[PDB]
Amino acid sequence: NPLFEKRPKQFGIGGALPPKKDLHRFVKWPKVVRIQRQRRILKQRLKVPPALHQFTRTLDKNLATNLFKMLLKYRPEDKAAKKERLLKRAQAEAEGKTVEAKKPIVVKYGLNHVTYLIEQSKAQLVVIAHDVDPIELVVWLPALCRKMEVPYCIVKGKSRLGSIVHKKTASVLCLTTVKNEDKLEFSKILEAIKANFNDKFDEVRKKWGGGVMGSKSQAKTKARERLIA
Amino acid sequence: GRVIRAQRKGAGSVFKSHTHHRKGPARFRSLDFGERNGYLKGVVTDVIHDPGRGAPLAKVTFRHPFRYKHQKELFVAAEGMYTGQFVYCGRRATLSVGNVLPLRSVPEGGVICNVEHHVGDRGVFARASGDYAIVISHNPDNGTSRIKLPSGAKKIVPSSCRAMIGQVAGGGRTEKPMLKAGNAYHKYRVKRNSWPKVRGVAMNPVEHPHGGGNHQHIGHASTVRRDAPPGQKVGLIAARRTGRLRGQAAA
Amino acid sequence: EYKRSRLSRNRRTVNRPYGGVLSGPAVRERIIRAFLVEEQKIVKKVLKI
Amino acid sequence: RTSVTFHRPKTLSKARDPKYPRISTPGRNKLDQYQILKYPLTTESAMKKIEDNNTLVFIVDLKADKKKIKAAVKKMYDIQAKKVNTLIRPDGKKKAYVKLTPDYDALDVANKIGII
RNA sequence: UCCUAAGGGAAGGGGUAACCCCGGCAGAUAGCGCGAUCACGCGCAUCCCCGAAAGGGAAUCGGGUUAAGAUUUCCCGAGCC
RNA sequence: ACGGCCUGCCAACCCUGGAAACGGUUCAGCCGGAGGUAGGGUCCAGUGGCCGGAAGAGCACACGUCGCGCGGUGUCCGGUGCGCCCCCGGCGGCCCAUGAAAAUCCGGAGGACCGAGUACCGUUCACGCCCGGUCGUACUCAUAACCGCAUCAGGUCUCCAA
RNA sequence: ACAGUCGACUC
RNA sequence: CCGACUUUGUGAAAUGAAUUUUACUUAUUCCGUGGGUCGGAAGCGGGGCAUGCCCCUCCUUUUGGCUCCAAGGCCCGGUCUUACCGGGCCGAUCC
Ligand SMILES: [Mg+2]
Ligand SMILES: [Mg+2]
Ligand SMILES: [Mg+2]
Ligand SMILES: [Mg+2]
Ligand SMILES: [Mg+2]
Ligand SMILES: [Mg+2]
Ligand SMILES: [Mg+2]
Ligand SMILES: [Mg+2]
Ligand SMILES: [Mg+2]
Ligand SMILES: [Mg+2]
Ligand SMILES: [Mg+2]
Ligand SMILES: [Mg+2]
Ligand SMILES: [Mg+2]
Ligand SMILES: [Mg+2]
Ligand SMILES: [Mg+2]
Ligand SMILES: [Mg+2]
Ligand SMILES: [Mg+2]
Ligand SMILES: [Mg+2]
Ligand SMILES: [Mg+2]
Repeated sequence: NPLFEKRPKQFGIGGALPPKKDLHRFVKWPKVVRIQRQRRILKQRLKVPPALHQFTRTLDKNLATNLFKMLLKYRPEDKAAKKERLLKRAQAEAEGKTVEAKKPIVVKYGLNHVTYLIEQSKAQLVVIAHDVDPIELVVWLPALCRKMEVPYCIVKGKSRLGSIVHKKTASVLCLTTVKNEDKLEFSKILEAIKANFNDKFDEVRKKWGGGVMGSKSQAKTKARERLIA
Repeated sequence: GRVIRAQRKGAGSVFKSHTHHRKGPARFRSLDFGERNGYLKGVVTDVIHDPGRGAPLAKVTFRHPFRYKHQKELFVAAEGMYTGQFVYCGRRATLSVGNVLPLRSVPEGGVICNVEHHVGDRGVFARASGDYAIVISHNPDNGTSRIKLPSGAKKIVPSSCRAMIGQVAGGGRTEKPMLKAGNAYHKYRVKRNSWPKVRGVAMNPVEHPHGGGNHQHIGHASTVRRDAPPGQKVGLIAARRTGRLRGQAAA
Repeated sequence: EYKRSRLSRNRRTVNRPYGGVLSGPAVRERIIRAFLVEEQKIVKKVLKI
Repeated sequence: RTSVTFHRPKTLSKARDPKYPRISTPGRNKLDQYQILKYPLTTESAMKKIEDNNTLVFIVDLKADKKKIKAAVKKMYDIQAKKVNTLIRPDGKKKAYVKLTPDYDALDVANKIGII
């Protein structure tokens, strides 16, 4: 006990050698990291036009989770789950000579198929991933949806959409039909979605995004207007 | 005609600098946290003669701010530094000869050397033997400063730029006549192959605009335009006047 | 031919602190300077009242 | 992070696991003892070397080296070499001087092969 | 043979119609290293190769011997790295 | 060559002491209250001395033998120097000239981590064992072996030097 | 401040 | 050498019915590092003569020394179960 002592180190500007603290800010990153961070910086600096600024305005967290509950209910057929449907009709085709199957109800996907459906008005709801690259694949969707009068939402996460259909990226989904036991709970999210996006289009098409300067620049601005007062 | 001696220098074949026994670049320390917001003590270990340069060079051994090792920096000697001297580097280092300070810490009239131009370019002005710059005024609404350079030219420089207090050592070196082709040759051997120089008037026209003629004479105006093509821009480039300077003309 | 397996260690070293690298007159002055400045550290702290 | 430099992380690699060997045949030993000791040189100079220095003088393969020369003189002749020296003759062939341990007699070996 | 000098070639990149031209331009850089493998931890800083039978440099001396090798290459003795 | 012991130049360093009536010293310098002279020392160089190597070798003689026989003796003593060549030491001098780098080797600063005494951890110690790879290696180096259409009074870098 | 031994040279 | 178009975007004023001036930072150019401390706000002290509420400082001036791989405190967890290893924060202000 007596031998134990305190030896304070003075971490001055010419004192002890400083220890291992967090230098994550100043790390020199690979060029891949560097350009992708400067990418979001430049997309913030520049003035995003209204067509692209309609994105980053996504469906809420609660509304998105509630909608994804239903999208999880109506998932497509797996591959292992698609072998059995064709393998067990063997008795019906070899012996029965009858087709007894009925229409299943699944979510539709793929940009071309969903655009065909939307232009033929067989789409009850359209789900657009906010983060599609290249964006031109989904820039034109909101206007098409709005002016063909289809409820559309821009949810967050093309990978999370891709999971619904078991592909790596999905970039668009749509519901065309729902089972009779879930119409009310579908039309509630339909009311919310229609109120949120399809009505506010006619005023967000004039709103410019982007132009939010950096933290330091905003700090000097906040310094400047105080002096201006 | 053929390529002129003045054009031939752009390749480096026989005109590169003789840099075998030089002791490395003579420059300040990397500008960092310590040197910006405080002071660092460096001990001067030896003042060495750098071949090819008129000024002595002071090797200074700092301690690395954030990792356990020394730093042998190499400064341009300011007249007065001696081995064992502690030179202080940073903002709040006192103003004494050999110390290096930003111009925000040097009062008007102070004599300085090895000045930076862009904050951190490690010292570029007033480095030749016996040259200094006088810090004239400070504008704190811009964070800028003014200096009188050895040429008499007056420059505006950022105020956060470092500068060594004092003047470069070896002053008055050029005061001594060399008296000999020998001394001239040994001067230029360790600098570069730019000596002896043959008067173009004693050349042939194929290699110099002045050459040729039964007598030795230039032939036309010895002053050429600023825009003259290379190989013709030879003589007195874009001269504003000529003749021995008298009166205000030499001010 | 200073290699360990070519000279005897007593013939390669000098038995003091800093021996073989610093002479006696230099090491003596380092001892004195280190002691004295260590003393001034704490006299300066005591002056800090 | 602590250091402000980014280094390539330590990945894991596999050693080669070929699905088919790019060479099927096992390479035959083309520097066998018989290519590596072509024949004992029998000029009068090597003849005198036989008794005066207890050494056999061979013409050996140009790609042989002292290690293989001893290893080969051991497998043939059931002898061993205390030392071996090699030179390249001007004519192109390498000539090797093989000095025997004193347990073995160069005359007896050279008579069991037939030189004298 | 090894190491560098002046210097030379080069991986990524920049140029080029293409051969070819530029090496510090900074790039997850060529190479990673060391302690541990009964595995992992720590470091990575001016980051490659080539370049001298006159520069630097692990170590050998004496006596013999052949028609022609050796002064220290073979033999004899004694050493060294 | 190598190994041991001894010697310890010129410089460098140590201990005691305390210098003016200033001394010490060089061909020349120069050094000293920051410690001279003086006394005693430590270290360094060596291509220095002795012994081992090693007289068994070499040489010169002197005999006597058929045929790389053999036997015998000697291989000592001083001194000299503005002497020649080579190297080293330490001074001094010139420079607007300050006169390479690395491989390699050694030393040190620090001390995380570690161990027995019916025994275990080290050891840069002595001795002992094994192995040392590839390529050049002859000869001229020139009034005849290189180049000049040649066995050309030409030209071509060095070391030894009575 | 003398005695003994030696001394290669220079003027 | 200079002129125009192009990369070349933002908003602001003053003159004419385009012109010079400006402001911004992300394009662009340049400079510096082993991208090692940038911006704002706290706090430790010093100025108070509206206790303001605005300023000035960051624990190194010292003699040719040395500084690394944390001491210290608190909170968990594993354990002999009556004897001991791994954790987290502060030390090293936050955002
Ligand atoms: Mg010249
Ligand atoms: Mg001149
Ligand atoms: Mg002239
Ligand atoms: Mg002429
Ligand atoms: Mg002409
Ligand atoms: Mg002329
Ligand atoms: Mg010793
Ligand atoms: Mg050989
Ligand atoms: Mg090499
Ligand atoms: Mg060599
Ligand atoms: Mg050599
Ligand atoms: Mg032998
Ligand atoms: Mg004495
Ligand atoms: Mg000796
Ligand atoms: Mg000297
Ligand atoms: Mg030979
Ligand atoms: Mg020869
Ligand atoms: Mg010829
Ligand atoms: Mg010919």
